[PDB]
Amino acid sequence: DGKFISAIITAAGSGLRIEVGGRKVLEITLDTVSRVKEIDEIILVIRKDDEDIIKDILEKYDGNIRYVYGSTTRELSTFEGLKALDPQSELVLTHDGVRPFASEELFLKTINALRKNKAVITATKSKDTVKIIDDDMYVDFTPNRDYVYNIQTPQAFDKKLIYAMYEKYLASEFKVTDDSQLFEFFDRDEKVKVVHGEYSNIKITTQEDIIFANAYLQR
Amino acid sequence: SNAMIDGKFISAIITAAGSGLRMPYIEVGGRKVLEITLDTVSRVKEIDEIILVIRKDDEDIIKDILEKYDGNIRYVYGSTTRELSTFEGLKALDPQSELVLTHDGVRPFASEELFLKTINALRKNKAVITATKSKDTVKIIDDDMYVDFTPNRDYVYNIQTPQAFDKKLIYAMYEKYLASEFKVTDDSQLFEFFDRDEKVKVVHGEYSNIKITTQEDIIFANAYLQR
Ligand SMILES: [Cl-]
Ligand code: NA
Repeated sequence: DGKFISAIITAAGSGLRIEVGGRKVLEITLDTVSRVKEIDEIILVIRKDDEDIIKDILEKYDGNIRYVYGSTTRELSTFEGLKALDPQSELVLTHDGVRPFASEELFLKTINALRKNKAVITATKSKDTVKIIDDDMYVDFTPNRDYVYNIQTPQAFDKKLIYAMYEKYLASEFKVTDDSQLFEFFDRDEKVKVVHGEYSNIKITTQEDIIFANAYLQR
Repeated sequence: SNAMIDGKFISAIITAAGSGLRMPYIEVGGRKVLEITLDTVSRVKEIDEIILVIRKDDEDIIKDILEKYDGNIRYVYGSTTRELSTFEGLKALDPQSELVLTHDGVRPFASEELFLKTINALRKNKAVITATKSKDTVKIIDDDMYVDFTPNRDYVYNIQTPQAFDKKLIYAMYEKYLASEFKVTDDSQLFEFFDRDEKVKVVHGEYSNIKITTQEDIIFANAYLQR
């Protein structure tokens, strides 16, 4: 396709408080995402308190990047990203700012899945055995492990689609696990495609992740 | 044994017959992983005996490790799968054994309290497993790599160990398993394969109770210990 593609990178949770390999975590993420030339614009969703750090980080980069303030939930912040998208935007990729190890290949794979799908997510087969349990803390059943996947990021969507879904989401009293669950809640015929992710594509939040992350770079 | 559980004799089977003690020795904080585990289990006085299931190649180092312990602790050789190893452990239990707890030798961080909680659940249940609510969001997907559905997140758990069972029951289930062509994810799934109406009780586990197998896990375990 020749469509305009937007990337929204969220850093509006705990924000920048984090640095691994002598680089702020968001910068590593930013580095990787800025090399994906298929992506026409990058929108950072940030905490207002980190505005100065962010402005500074963005000086290092040329090309189409800008930021907007996040909000009080994950979904409210994403929607702030969505409203900020270029009017030309036809496809949107989303990615956690605190997942710095997503390879360029993974962003590319997520994007290429948009050729024939309107919704795409990344996920990996769970290495830990899952059980579904009941409300009395007894096992209900053990799902087939070959079909149990843990989601990560990036995700990507037809921009008009997910925007309309987000608008319906905010008019509702529904709670969702992630954006792709919206296609279930709002009875969609649109199938959500899964792209195999990377086991090294971890979230870096705790103090130990940082240590682990410093070691991973060294290997 | 435990007074609240009819004074029934309790056995523990610790499996260390995977890659076993070596991977280069599996060490964390300056101590062999199996030693940290065995240290914890041997402090649980409710457990009447401890059976280690080992690789034959690790026997000499196993003996050296076991000298430090006074208790009713011994070892048998394991086999070629987790399950066949567990069965060697089950065959070696004291004739008086009425309850059996199993635990992975490479899960060194399970607290003593977690073992006690697992044992106390045997008071009213014949099967007990430890598990933790999944912090990562799970999807069930299909053969064409599309999302089938997102399970209700409050009911999605990742299992760990210990697990524990009525001894005759788990032994009988094991004989059925051996005579079958089923493959199980863990021992408690035996209850589903053989149509048991005895329910498997879930005890909240510990997020810190990780398995140590890869070089990554060791890095992670050390960062946890230095925290
Ligand atoms: Cl479905
Ligand atoms: Na049930």
